[PDB]
Formats: sequence, structure tokens, C-alpha cells
Amino acid sequence: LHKEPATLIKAIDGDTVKLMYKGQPMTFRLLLVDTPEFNEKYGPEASAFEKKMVENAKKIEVEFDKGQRTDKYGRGLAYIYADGKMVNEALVRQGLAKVAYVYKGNNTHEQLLRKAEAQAKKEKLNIWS
Ligand SMILES: Cc1cn([C@H]2C[C@H](OP(=O)(O)O)[C@@H](COP(=O)(O)O)O2)c(=O)[nH]c1=O
Ligand SMILES: [Ca+2]
Repeated sequence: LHKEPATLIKAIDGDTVKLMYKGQPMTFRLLLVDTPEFNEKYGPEASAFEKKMVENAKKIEVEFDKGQRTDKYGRGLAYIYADGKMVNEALVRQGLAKVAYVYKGNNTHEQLLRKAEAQAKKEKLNIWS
């Protein structure tokens, strides 16, 4: 897997972000996670968390997995990094996302994220409280 440059356009909610990638605007959906919708419990906090993470970054990077790179809605499917820290992993680690939508062939970081989820749940953080 490879990290590729991109620049923030707009944080959208806990697990979607608009980025400029290869010079084109696109909505990215974070692989292997599910945050609550903004209307649900911890939704605003997931949104706020993702936003701060990408807005504070000097460097945003996109990492595609080995399988499909866009979903059925045209959203990019990637791991997103903020100054080298994976946003997908961080959300799970804080108990602001569940590991979710694990499809064969786009699951390189599954076991890393499940480990973070186990730590969040142990700590009774946020959605696990
Ligand atoms: C994360 C991810 C979501 N999706 C699709 C599955 C779901 O279809 P449905 O919309 O039919 O439920 C939807 C979940 O996205 P959201 O959690 O953003 O709503 O996005 C993929 O197809 N591949 C993926 O890797
Ligand atoms: Ca969601």
C-alpha cells in the first residue's frame, strides 16, 4: 500500500471528508469504519473529531487498499492520514467509530483497527461507555 498526496477541501462528518486528489475534488469515505450519523449519539463528536484532525494537519495523505477505490455513490474509499496518523484508526481508538464494512480485498488494516476497537471498548470510551 502507498500514501499519496491530497489537500483538504472540507470535513463532512465522522467518516467522510472532501479532498482534492490528483487535482480533482472528491468525497472520501473512510475504509473499515462506521461513525454515527450527525443526528445520532456521538455523531457530532465523531464529526468534530474527524474535522479537527484533518484541519490541523499540515499533510493529508490518501492510501487506497487493494480492491475497489470508489463505492457505488462515487466516493473514494481509502485510509486517510493526518501528519502520518491514520484518521480511520484514531476514530476507532477513541470509541467514535466501530470497525465496519469489512469487505474481502479492501481490508489490509482490519486487524490494526480491531485492536484499537478492543482498547476503546476496554476503556469504555464514548460509544462503548
Ligand atoms: C465503507 C464502505 C461503504 N460502502 C457503502 C455500503 C453502504 O451501502 P448502503 O448505503 O446501501 O447502506 C454505505 C455505507 O456508507 P455510510 O456509512 O457513509 O452511509 O456505503 C461500500 O460500498 N464500501 C465500503 O467500503
Ligand atoms: Ca456513517
